[PDB]
Amino acid sequence: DKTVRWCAVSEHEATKCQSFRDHMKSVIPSDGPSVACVKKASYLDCIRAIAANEADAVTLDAGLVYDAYLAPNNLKPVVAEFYGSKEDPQTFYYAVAVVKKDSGFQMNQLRGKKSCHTGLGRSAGWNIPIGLLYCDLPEPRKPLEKAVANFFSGSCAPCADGTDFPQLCQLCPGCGCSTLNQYFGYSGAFKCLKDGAGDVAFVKHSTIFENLANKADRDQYELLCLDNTRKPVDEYKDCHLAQVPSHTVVARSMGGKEDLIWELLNQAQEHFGKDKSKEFQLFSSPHGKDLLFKDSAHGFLKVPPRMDAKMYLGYEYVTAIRNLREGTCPPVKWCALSHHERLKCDEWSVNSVGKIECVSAETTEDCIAKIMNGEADAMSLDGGFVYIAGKCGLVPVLAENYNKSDNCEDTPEAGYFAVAVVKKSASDLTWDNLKGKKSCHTAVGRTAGWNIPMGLLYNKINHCRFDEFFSEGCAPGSKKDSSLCKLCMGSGLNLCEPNNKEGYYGYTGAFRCLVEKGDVAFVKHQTVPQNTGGKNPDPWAKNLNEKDYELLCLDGTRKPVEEYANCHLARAPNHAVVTRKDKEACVHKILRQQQHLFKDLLFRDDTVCLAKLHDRNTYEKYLGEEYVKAVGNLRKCSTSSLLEACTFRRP
Amino acid sequence: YENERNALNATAANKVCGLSTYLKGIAHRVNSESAVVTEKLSDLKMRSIQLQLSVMRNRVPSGEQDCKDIRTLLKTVLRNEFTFQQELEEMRNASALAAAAAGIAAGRLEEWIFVFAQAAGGSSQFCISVGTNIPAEYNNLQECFDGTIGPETLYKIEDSRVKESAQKSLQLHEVLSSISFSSLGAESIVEKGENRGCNLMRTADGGLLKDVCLNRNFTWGGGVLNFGYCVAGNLKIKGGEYGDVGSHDAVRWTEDPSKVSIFKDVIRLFARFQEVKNAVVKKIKTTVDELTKCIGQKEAELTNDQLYEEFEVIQKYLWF
Amino acid sequence: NERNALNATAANKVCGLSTYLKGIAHRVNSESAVVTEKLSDLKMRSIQLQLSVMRNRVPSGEQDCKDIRTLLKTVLRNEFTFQQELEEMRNASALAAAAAGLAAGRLEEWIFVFAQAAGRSSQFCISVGKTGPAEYNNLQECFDGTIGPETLYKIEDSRVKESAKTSLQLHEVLSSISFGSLGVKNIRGGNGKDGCNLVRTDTDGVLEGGSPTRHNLTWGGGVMNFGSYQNGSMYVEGGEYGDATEYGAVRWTEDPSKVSIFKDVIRLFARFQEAKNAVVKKIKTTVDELTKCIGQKEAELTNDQLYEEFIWETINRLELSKR
Ligand SMILES: *[C@@H]1O[C@H](CO)[C@@H](O[C@@H]2O[C@H](CO)[C@@H](O[C@H]3O[C@H](CO)[C@@H](O)[C@H](O)[C@@H]3O)[C@H](O)[C@H]2NC(C)=O)[C@H](O)[C@H]1NC(C)=O
Ligand SMILES: *[C@@H]1O[C@H](CO)[C@@H](O[C@@H]2O[C@H](CO)[C@@H](O[C@H]3O[C@H](CO)[C@@H](O)[C@H](O)[C@@H]3O)[C@H](O)[C@H]2NC(C)=O)[C@H](O)[C@H]1NC(C)=O
Ligand SMILES: *[C@@H]1O[C@H](CO)[C@@H](O[C@@H]2O[C@H](CO)[C@@H](O)[C@H](O)[C@H]2NC(C)=O)[C@H](O)[C@H]1NC(C)=O
Ligand SMILES: *[C@@H]1O[C@H](CO)[C@@H](O)[C@H](O)[C@H]1NC(C)=O
Ligand SMILES: *[C@@H]1O[C@H](CO)[C@@H](O)[C@H](O)[C@H]1NC(C)=O
Ligand SMILES: *[C@@H]1O[C@H](CO)[C@@H](O)[C@H](O)[C@H]1NC(C)=O
Ligand SMILES: *[C@@H]1O[C@H](CO)[C@@H](O)[C@H](O)[C@H]1NC(C)=O
Ligand SMILES: [Fe+3]
Repeated sequence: DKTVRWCAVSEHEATKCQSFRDHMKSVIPSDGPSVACVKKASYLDCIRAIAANEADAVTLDAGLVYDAYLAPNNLKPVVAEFYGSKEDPQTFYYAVAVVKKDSGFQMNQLRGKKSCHTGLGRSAGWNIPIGLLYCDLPEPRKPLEKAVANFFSGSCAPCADGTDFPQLCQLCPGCGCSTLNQYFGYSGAFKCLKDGAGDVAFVKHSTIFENLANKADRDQYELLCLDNTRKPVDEYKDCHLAQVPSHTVVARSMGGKEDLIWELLNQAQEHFGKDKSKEFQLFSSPHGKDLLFKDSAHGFLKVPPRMDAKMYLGYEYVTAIRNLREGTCPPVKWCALSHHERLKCDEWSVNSVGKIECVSAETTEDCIAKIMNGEADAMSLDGGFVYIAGKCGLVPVLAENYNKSDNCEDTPEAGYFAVAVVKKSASDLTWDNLKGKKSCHTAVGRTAGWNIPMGLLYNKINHCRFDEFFSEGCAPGSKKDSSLCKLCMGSGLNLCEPNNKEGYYGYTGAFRCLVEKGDVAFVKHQTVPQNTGGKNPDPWAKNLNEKDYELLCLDGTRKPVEEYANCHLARAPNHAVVTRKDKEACVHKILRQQQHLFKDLLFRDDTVCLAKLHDRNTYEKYLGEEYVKAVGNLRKCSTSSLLEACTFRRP
Repeated sequence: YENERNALNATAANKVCGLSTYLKGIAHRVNSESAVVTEKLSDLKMRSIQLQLSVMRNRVPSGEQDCKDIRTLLKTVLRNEFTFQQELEEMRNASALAAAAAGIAAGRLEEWIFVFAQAAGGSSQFCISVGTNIPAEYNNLQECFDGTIGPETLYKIEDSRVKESAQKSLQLHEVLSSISFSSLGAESIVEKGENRGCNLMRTADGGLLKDVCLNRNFTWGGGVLNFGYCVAGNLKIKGGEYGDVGSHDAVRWTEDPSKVSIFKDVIRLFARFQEVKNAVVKKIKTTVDELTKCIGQKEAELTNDQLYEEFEVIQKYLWF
Repeated sequence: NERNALNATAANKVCGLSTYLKGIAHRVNSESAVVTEKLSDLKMRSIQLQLSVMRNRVPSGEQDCKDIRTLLKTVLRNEFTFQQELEEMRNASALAAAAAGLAAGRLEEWIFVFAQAAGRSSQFCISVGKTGPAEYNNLQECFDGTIGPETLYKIEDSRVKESAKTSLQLHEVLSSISFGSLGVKNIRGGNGKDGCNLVRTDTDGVLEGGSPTRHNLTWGGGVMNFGSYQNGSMYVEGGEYGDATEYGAVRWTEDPSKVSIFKDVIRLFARFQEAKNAVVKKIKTTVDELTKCIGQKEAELTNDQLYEEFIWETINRLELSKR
């Protein structure tokens, strides 16, 4: 039905909930959502009740959100609590490692330093740092307290037994578990650093701003990043240990009332939320503090559906908790686009003799997600997907070079050219005269095929309905019920699919679309010469010649295919190999090693070699300021469920 | 870590196949052991024809060790001609059953491993491993296959090694113990700490079922490999049986193969055959021992070939 | 794409075949018990004839009773040959039994793996029409009680013993699992969303993040044949082991006699049966020669009175020669 069974861990929580139901009944109609309450002994009994279809929802902190996603519970984040304004909601906190400016040590040099922790068993002060530094700790790593004591040369971990672990109280004798201990909590951990007792403070991004009001005073502090570098305290979003969700509503992955909980909680925040009713308060109660939801909350936000607990919690948080729970301590997995790429990848796996391994996914964004969580390590991407992948935390390590060079490996290229290809016969066509005509795109989200012509179109029509602008066409990845899937050649299910199962996917595929169905194709400058003049042995291409095709110039002009240099839509960034930040060196090493040893499957078939990157090891740096700005302009018209999810963590 | 899908070690796979071909050899084993009894019986028929010739000479040793009653001697001789074949039927009835029951166990184990061996894909993902990014092939799985992995490459009951496995002097109890948890070792069963994508060994969501944990416990073999209703990630193998899987986490490899469903009947029915075989053999022994003390030395030193020529002579004489 | 399952009727017919193969052990035993009855009867008749010879009651030969001298010589030597032929027959009886056992074990493991692969939210690998999971109530040819290793049928279980008693022949039972006899209606079942991975060879099916491309997965010995990229939709076509394609339908056996595991069963059961019939014919012919020259007096004599009067006579004729 339309009732949501809410879980309460205490008697005072169960009564606030009866009040929640009663007040909801008094404002929502019969057809709409309703509340009902269930009482359980602890948070774990609540996670269990949901999994056992007894209850439906409960709000949890990140640590329990991890336990809830684990089997046999298999729960997931559905709704999130936000703090502060609606414009800038503060859904997550950043766990940071604060140090003093000029102390000259990195993350890998923490052994033998003096540490300041909020408290033993605390999230930002203990579980996250000690989780990440787990393998840097001396053996035996059990008891964990003993190992931490022998790693650092003196610590302050309040709430720890100083009788057993005296090195853990060296900076705050007794490890007092109250605010009476000057070095207790976030403020105290910062004070431990400020007073020069410790060298590093494991706190939140906010802690420095909560303890130092002057910008000049804060300037004398830096943060330790996982890449073994330092950054200013105001650069926490670029330099942190983990990104942690504050308070999350959870429900079953399958058979969980995800939409019914959202509807109920969206209606609830509108009627009894922050500054709404004097009658009932969702984030306050006389029976106690933080009952059902944190009193500090300003309301709720829907969790993007593509978002799974692992991605939601982030790689860093997950890795920290896995290390602590498991205690598990001591090649590149290449992601393949459908069975065609996988077949090639397999040959590469055996030939490289256990240097490169494979994983398959049907879409490029499914592969980016695999890289993100850890299922895969690296894959070669088109510029448009480097933007999405980069916004998801990944980094480029090698660039695809296409021009014939002496030392290809160390000679960077400005990029290829995005062109609008027409037939010489269709002389009526002009760059401006494309309204109501047939288009042929490589795929949606691609550089030459989508991002460049649709970006130049959006800057003119000032609207996102591209299916209205064109009569029909083929843009693999588009909604199967759109006019932009009507000219596709994929067999049943395979129609408008963003892989080689769809015959009009890619540079060659979009060219095939122009010849057989469409009247305009969006591809790279070298697509027409690579397929014409018999160069492509395929029946459709065998008898085609480049003399019969023209280019659409931005000034409503037409020029031959060879005259691409002065008749291109925009310069396109070369395809680059992306990876997880914490893999750069090994991917770079094995790929260079591999490159010297050994359709456009895995990489573009016109790749002469894989070239080194220097200062450009970020998506903004690689793609350039111009491309990023142009892709950013299309964010309003985005269809990517992955991009929507990645930007929920870092907009 | 949790998305971790371990593979079975080739060594563990071979040991299961090893037992499997021994079980296929139980048919030949019963046949060989049954054949000995008939040899021991043939000797009894030859020695009783030796007695009948001594009865006819009236030159039956006058052994006071009860050769005086000619009547009961010959009565038991004729009785034997019938009493033995119906007890020999009893042992063959048990031989067929043990042979079949064993065959069932063999097939159960074979299907399991063979399916795991076929669930291999070019590189990185497979169910039987060798440590490399390449799945185990027929050269690694020498006890399972006689060449390229397929249905016709598995060993048949009349095949080469099945027959030589039947003369290995290994007793059932020993071969069974070989696949126990102790005899294999936790490490040598499953390739832990490696994601080889084998869904056949995951009861949790995205394993046997794509969205949910199983409603029940699961078993490969007949209780050899056992799983809880929601086994994910790093396989926590411990020694135990289908009944020993109390948690959702639990992975249990057999410690006492006699507790395993499929082996129970093999053990039982091979024991039946042996029990009978040995009771028939003692019956022949006690009979041979009682007849021999009555055979005359002239007929005793008589060779099998001329023994049958001479029998015919007095036989045809007395008839007329 | 649709996510279907193996229907309970297909599972039940495969199980049925498996219990018939387990029955073969009992079938060879019954058939061999028939032979030893006939062979004992032959040994009875030879004593009866020997008694008639000594009592001179062998009828005025209408048939060849005049040369009992040679027709007894041959009988005492034929009695010996049949005992060696019996053992050759029994040798085959144990091999037939074992081979059938193998075939039954292989099938049992297959169906049992599908039967256990069942969870909540209408997610399963064996269906009862367009729903499931199928429980022990459905799948009664497979199980005794709730699905488990201990509820599968065993060789001495009543079901296997009673199946051995039927007049059904191997070929009939083998055909009951063919694609023709079963049909697409009886093979594919379930809702379009039962999430059964055992029946999917495409990425995230049998293997996670890959497909079994090295081998064309076959359940049974080539009963249910998969390729490398099957949806899990349970799209079925008739075909044999080599017939499965990458993007094609699952190939269900058209002719079960062509399947690996049934190959030795057909062969070894036939070997037994041929050897059985041959021995039975031989015993018949020799008994038919004997029953002619016995006489009603000696013919009526059986068991303990036979031996008693045969020894009575042998002792008498021996005292006759002694004088
Ligand atoms: C993907 O899953 C699909 C169902 O979810 C499945 O669709 C099946 O496609 C076949 C195509 O051959 C259809 O069969 C048709 O083929 C015969 C050929 O003799 C025609 O005469 C008929 O029109 C017949 O319908 C199936 O009907 C269809 N299945 C269903 C249940 O609709 C795909 O095959 C799966 N893909 C792979 C690679 O397994
Ligand atoms: C029933 O099958 C029995 C085996 O399952 C078989 O027993 C074995 O008989 C063979 C001969 O048939 C003996 O082998 C001897 O002869 C071969 C001749 O080529 C030699 O190569 C061998 O070295 C050996 O000397 C086996 O020794 C014997 N096994 C035992 C343990 O006695 C029976 O003979 C079969 N019975 C019938 C009637 O078919
Ligand atoms: C041999 O196995 C058979 C069963 O297959 C046992 O029983 C004989 O066969 C059928 C079984 O239904 C009965 O009708 C017969 O009367 C049984 N006896 C004979 C002599 O045919 C058989 O008894 C088992 N062996 C022994 C010696 O017990
Ligand atoms: C069996 O298991 C693994 C398989 O990768 C490996 O360690 C080895 O082959 C076997 N065990 C040992 C310790 O030899
Ligand atoms: C095996 O799984 C079943 C089904 O969930 C469970 O009830 C049972 O307790 C487990 N086995 C044993 C003997 O504990
Ligand atoms: C199996 O198939 C038949 C025919 O489709 C039908 O009875 C049903 O769909 C399935 N279930 C049973 C009970 O046989
Ligand atoms: C079946 O397996 C063989 C293995 O060599 C091969 O022909 C192919 O991979 C599979 N499919 C077809 C179409 O035969
Ligand atoms: Fe491109």
